Amino acid sequence: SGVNNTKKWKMEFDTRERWENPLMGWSSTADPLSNLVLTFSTKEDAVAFAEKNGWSFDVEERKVPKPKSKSYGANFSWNKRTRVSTK
Amino acid sequence: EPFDNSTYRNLQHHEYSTYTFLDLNVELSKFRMPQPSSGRQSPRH
Repeated sequence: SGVNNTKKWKMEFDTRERWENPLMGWSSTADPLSNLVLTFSTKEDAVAFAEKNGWSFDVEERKVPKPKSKSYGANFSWNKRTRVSTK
Repeated sequence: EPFDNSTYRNLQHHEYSTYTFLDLNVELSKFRMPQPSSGRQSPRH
């Protein structure tokens, strides 16, 4: 329930094929950009960086928790279903 | 009638039974007011 990793914008490349190494069964790759992950302060910085580097991008809007009305006294409601049967 | 602080006067609970309190409640249900209602039958309704 920690929110400290949802604060910066990320740039990740599309994942390519990983196969099994015939000798050891390791995960092989031929994708140089499989681990490349860039971090940005805003969406605009990320799109500018992607555009000047010529990378086609899709960017999705940041999803933040909506504000919620929390009331401890609702747990003991006189006539509402918010009353809890256990605590 | 005279002052009698030389005797206990709480000897009734010596003859109480397992159902004395609940029988007293049963006989008390006679004269009570109608309970209030929250509208529903239970919070799960």
